[PDB]
Amino acid sequence: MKILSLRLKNLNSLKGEWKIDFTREPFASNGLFAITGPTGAGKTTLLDAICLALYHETPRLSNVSQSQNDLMTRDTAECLAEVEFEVKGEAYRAFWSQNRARNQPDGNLQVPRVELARCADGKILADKVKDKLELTATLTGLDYGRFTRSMLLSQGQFAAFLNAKPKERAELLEELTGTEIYGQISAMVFEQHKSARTELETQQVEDWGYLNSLIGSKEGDKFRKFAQGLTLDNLVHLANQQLTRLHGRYLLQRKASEALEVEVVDTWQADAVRDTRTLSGGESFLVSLALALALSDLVSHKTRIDSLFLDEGFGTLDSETLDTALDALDALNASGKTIGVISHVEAMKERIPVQIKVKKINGLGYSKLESTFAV
Amino acid sequence: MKILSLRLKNLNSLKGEWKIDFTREPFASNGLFAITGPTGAGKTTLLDAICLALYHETPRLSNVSQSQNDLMTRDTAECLAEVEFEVKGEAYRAFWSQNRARNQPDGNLQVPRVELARCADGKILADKVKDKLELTATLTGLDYGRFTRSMLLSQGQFAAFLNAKPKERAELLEELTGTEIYGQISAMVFEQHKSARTELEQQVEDWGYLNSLIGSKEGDKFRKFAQGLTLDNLVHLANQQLTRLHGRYLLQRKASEALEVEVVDTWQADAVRDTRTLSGGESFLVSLALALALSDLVSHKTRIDSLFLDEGFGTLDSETLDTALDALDALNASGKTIGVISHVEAMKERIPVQIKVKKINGLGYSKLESTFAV
Amino acid sequence: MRILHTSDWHLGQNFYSKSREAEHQAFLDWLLETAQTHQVDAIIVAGDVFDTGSPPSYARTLYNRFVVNLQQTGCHLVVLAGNSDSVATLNESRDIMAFLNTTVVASAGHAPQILPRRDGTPGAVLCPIPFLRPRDIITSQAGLNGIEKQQHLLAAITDYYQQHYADACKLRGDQPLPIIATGHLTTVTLDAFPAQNFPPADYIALGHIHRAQIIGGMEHVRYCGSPIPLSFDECGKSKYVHLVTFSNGKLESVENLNVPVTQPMAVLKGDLASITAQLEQWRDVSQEPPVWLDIEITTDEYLHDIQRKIQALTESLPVEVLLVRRSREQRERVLASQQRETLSELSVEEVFNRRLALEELDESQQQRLQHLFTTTLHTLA
Amino acid sequence: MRILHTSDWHLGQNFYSKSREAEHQAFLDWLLETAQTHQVDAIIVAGDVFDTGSPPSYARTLYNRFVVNLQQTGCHLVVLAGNSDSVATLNESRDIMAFLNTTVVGHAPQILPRRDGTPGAVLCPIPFLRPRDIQHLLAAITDYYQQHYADACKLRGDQPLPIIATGHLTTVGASKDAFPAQNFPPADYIALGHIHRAQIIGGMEHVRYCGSPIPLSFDECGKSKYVHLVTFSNGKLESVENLNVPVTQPMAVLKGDLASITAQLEQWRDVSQEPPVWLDIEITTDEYLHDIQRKIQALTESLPVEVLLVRRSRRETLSELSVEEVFNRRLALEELDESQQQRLQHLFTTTLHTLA
DNA sequence: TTTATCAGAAGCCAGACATTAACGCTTCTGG
DNA sequence: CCAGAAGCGTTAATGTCTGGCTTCTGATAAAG
Ligand SMILES: Nc1ncnc2c1ncn2[C@@H]1O[C@H](COP(=O)(O)OP(=O)(O)O)[C@@H](O)[C@H]1O
Ligand SMILES: Nc1ncnc2c1ncn2[C@@H]1O[C@H](COP(=O)(O)OP(=O)(O)O)[C@@H](O)[C@H]1O
Ligand SMILES: [Mg+2]
Ligand SMILES: [Mg+2]
Ligand SMILES: [Mn+2]
Ligand SMILES: [Mn+2]
Ligand SMILES: [Mn+2]
Ligand SMILES: [Mn+2]
Repeated sequence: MKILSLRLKNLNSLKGEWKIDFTREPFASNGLFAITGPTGAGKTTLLDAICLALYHETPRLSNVSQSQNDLMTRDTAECLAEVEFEVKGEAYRAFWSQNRARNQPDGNLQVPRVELARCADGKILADKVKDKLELTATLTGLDYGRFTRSMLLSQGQFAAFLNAKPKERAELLEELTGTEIYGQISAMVFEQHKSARTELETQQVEDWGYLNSLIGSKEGDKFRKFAQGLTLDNLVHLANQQLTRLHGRYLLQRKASEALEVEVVDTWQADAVRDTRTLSGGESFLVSLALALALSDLVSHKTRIDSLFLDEGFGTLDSETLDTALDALDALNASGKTIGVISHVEAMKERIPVQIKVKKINGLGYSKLESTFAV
Repeated sequence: MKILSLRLKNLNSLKGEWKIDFTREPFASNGLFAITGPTGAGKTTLLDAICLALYHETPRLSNVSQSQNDLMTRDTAECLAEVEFEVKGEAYRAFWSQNRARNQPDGNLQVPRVELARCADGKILADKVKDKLELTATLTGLDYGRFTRSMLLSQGQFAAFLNAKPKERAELLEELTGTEIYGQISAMVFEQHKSARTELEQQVEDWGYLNSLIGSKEGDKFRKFAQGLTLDNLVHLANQQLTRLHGRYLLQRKASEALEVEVVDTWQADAVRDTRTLSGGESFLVSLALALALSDLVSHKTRIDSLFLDEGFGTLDSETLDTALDALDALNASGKTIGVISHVEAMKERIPVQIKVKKINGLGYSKLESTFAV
Repeated sequence: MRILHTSDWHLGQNFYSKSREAEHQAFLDWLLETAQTHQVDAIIVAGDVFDTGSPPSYARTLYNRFVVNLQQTGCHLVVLAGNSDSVATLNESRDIMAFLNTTVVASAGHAPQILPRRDGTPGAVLCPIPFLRPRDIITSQAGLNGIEKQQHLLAAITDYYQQHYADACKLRGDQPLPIIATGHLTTVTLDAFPAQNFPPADYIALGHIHRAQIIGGMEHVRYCGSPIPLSFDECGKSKYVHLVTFSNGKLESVENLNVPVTQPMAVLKGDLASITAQLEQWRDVSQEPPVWLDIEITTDEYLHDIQRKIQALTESLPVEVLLVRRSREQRERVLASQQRETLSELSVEEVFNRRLALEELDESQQQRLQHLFTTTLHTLA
Repeated sequence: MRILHTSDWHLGQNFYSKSREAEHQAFLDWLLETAQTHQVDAIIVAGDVFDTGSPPSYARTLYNRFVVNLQQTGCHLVVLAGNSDSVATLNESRDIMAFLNTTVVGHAPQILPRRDGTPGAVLCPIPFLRPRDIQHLLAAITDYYQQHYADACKLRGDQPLPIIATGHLTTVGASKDAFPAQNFPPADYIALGHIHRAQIIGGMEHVRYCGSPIPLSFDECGKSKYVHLVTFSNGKLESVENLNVPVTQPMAVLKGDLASITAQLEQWRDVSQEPPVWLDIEITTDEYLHDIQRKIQALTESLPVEVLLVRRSRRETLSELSVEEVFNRRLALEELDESQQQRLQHLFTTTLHTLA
């Protein structure tokens, strides 16, 4: 799941077939790299091309299909993002590409030709879209949302896992384990019960109904929330150790409610039971960081992933918490996880010298970086 | 509307009673003022009492009542927040206070008490909550929902206006100017069609075509065709606040049924592109421009003389941040007292007026200066 | 000197989309009826004479017909505004109703007046004080506290009563006339009033409490209560318009005439079979006013469409449901499982059994439901 | 026989969120004073009395303080209903006012007793004939005044008492379909309402419109604010005196561009008028309406005046246009054709009045 | 303590879109 | 000077889902 190389062409302001690889010597050293530059130079685009290629979906946009390709750099004909990565020791390659009508800067946007192929085999493992999605799901072990809230953390969306509605948190926790059957059991309880209750236009339907408020009815909810509570307990047991490795401020624990929620605990107070919606900004960023690390480490046994792409939030710390957080991240890159971070903070220059430093062409509306990476 | 003073006690990490003032020897200029301090040691809280005392609803917590009051700090008996806001020359007051049962730190949480008192005569106007909110709506002319996007700007919210559901943004537009009849007609017409359909369980043609054209529950359709003109008026004020702020972009109402603003790209020769495809710094600056224009839309009715905004300046660029700050100070050529809370060290060198917030040494609380202590 | 002390009329109150229109009207003739029977001279209604400051338009016609039909008797009437009504609604008709012996005093700071008798002689010394809005007596200042704002109000109303009583001492002078003072407040969570701070008056009618009760052992301070039941906790109770005859300028008697209840209401506790038995008492007997009910169901079972089971009962009966409540407030979530288990190792048979041990059910339905549950596991297999 | 004739009070009127409190309160004392001057028999108000069916809570307090002050005059009061006033807004105190010589209104006609107890005149109390309560709408209104004239003629018989006619309606011919002015029954007098412009209708003196006693809108800034004092001669009309009310709140409808407007603004400079003079400024530019008012607030601060409205009667905003035109603008993508656009136009104005 | 009143959640209908599968236009390109 | 193939660009059936909306039980504030 560690990316080995990325190659894009007209992503946003990265015009002209810019590629990077992490098999290069500055990335072959440790695996901790930063990105800086002026804002709007495409740092989120550089971190966006990989999730575009692996899932045809970005954190910024919604869906880059035949209609409404808002991605492609203004007035060019084709845009393409291509990645070579690894799972379980062996490499694969995803390749997403899109043309205009007739190689002109404007026209009908065509269907995106994609592929997913095992590198060093020449085997086109997947050709169309849906097969590519499901095959990279089973072949990476991560879904779309599990990438964008446990491995890639986009800027200003780190409060997604902490502050989602409990349905789309139970979704992630259900999918994370190999226990997706509850989302079929609780749906089929409603399937039996609505059929039995529309058969009354019977004490048996009363027994179905007494089941039907005892477990989930349409989708998962109820029984699903009851089931993932133990996985949430396991996850906060992991993340508690993760966070006290990180900063010795708040422990976490689960809470006694139907909604799958996590309350915090204050070590200094020694008796704190508040909801997470009243955390501070920096502590909410550290809770999302440590929580994401715990979620990533929970599925350590199967398809273990090793990458992290924090987009922003380090500015919300200072020279008194940011330094401690980066010093704890050094223990993570000392382990096999190879993280990456976009940062505007100049104080992380001494921390990370491995940069993908970008530039702007004098306010024209494009960008560029070190020409040792470009083709 | 500006703020003349502020008092609080045991709100969050700020233990004890504190009282800042906006008519002193500091703040003798109407210039922008910063608030420094360590991260997460009472920084958005001084801008949270402003929301709390005026509308009982923080940006973070949804509601505070006799149940579900996470706000006041642990092992404290009560909390209060007290502003002195001024509109059209005359001062006012607000006083939202809440005690615990039998003044014990581990007790039940009693009914909150509010005032909305006048400061000159001393008389009060609304001793109950359901009257205080609707007598602040008359007074400021801006409702709490409008205040969240057209006055104050909270941390990680600058996606409030431009990433909202079109019902939400349209409703906000209809709450500022115009009249509520432009969706009330839709609600009444939905009732007409519901009645003429429950009858029939050209009679289709009665509320068939009209219902399809303009008519939905709670005023959707016709309210959106109404605000499809107010947005086209607001985008011009957005442009005029934007060009002095950030000259690379212009805005334009996109000709569509769901009212969505649209960036006009001058450096790519009038390229049109959707508004979600913006950088972090561009989204922060365009949301600042849109909120400043949104406050200056109802400036003809009610003067709105204050603008607090939290961290978006780590997000901005260190060269064009000087342009943005000089444009902000150019907006300080009016009486708009602009509070700014961030962490950019070059910016806090530019901003003189600093309300320094010292974090306690392992105590678990925070403090403030001796001038504002009480 | 006789007075009729009622309060808490709560006119125009909607009651779960139902009204108290004829329910007040059949009281208001009776209040008019007992006037000439007991030869009273001045009725006092001390507070809550409207539900809301903009009442429905008939809710004045219940009140306006009352004040005109009082002029057949020619007896006086004092109306005090309560906490519920906007003060500007009652001062719509303060000035005109002086022509009709009806001193509707809505605002604070009114002057003390002398009650006349039927013959024209002065009958009683009145200290009318309506519900003190806190704005009308006190001004707020900066630098206050949370608790202190409640205590600063309490001292202000206290010395307002001491001031308004002292005016009556000049107005009574040396004549043997009784002092009647009103008010709309509570007495003996420290939001009340100490009755020892009430003035040394001869009789103090009051309001705002619906249970008709003496307070503090002083018989001359009487919450008269509502004239009709407005809730389901005091539905089965009785209502008493207080009749206070005076003797030689002092107090004689506190008579409590009951009210003929025209709209019957009752409350039921328990579970569905207990509700089935309590509904059986209305089977043979008939009701010309349809009786209303509260059904506080304390059930445990699922009870598919519990409002339809109630609707199935009272079709051919003269009983009207108006509300139905259940104890649906409960918690349900997996425990720690001794802090060690994994979800992949626990089978679906475990966590379903872990989910049923949280309820009440013991034997019969359980061995029915577990068969019903295991049919779903197999029909995917 | 002196009878005052007022109409269209519209009490508690919302006026761009400004009030008509002190306009009426400086009128109502004047109204009884002229009645106190000339020793009137009775006053009649020809409808449009309150603004809406749910008047504001202060709007009664002017109306009741009028009536308690009327008791020190001893004069009879007859109150007619209007078009905007419900039955339920005037069934509030329908029999409170019976004890204060104040008859309020499907009713039999009555006699107006004089100040000295003698029967003075004959009144035909005619409230608004709602077609929900009563071509065919024109059919029943036409013969009803023939139906009620025999009720007017036979209630007196040979008695030498004059008849006055009431009502609150609209009439063809009078500048602002309706009731025909030539079909009125020839009684001794007809008072009439719902027309806020004061004028004689048809050329017959015994039928009248007294208009509103105050200006209502800016456009109706006419100086013809009158109350009609009538005099009767033993069963016949003598004359009608139009009495000028005082003015208290001046308005000024300034037009043109900013060149002609700012010249007019110095007319109220340094005069120190004790009520703030109201405006209806009519700008004619192409500039934006939300920003043309920016210059005005500095210009209005120096003058002792207060602006009320700015309009361009020639982009556009929502506080400028009307509800049909945006509805007509909403028909840009809708196939108006012939029948489809007419039904929508006719059923729309039905829907707009359902919220009215 | 109980009673309107709004606010949020879960489920239902449906049109709007994403995707896949099949049908003409252009272009090397060979003689 | 061109026709066959090869690819490329185009349209018509169908599967998921995002958005009203509605039906419901939950919260909130207020008069005992
Ligand atoms: N479709 C497009 N056409 C032209 N320019 C674009 C397009 N999409 C993005 N851009 C430019 O690319 C930049 C993206 O910046 P971004 O990577 O979001 O900055 P950050 O990394 O600070 O979030 C913006 O400056 C924007 O102007
Ligand atoms: N329930 C609570 N009681 C007391 N203090 C709290 C509570 N919840 C959070 N805090 C503290 O209050 C402070 C609020 O952080 P603050 O600086 O206001 O946020 P931000 O960093 O976004 O401005 C934090 O230090 C946090 O530890
Ligand atoms: Mg960024
Ligand atoms: Mg903050
Ligand atoms: Mn009451
Ligand atoms: Mn009360
Ligand atoms: Mn009128
Ligand atoms: Mn009229």
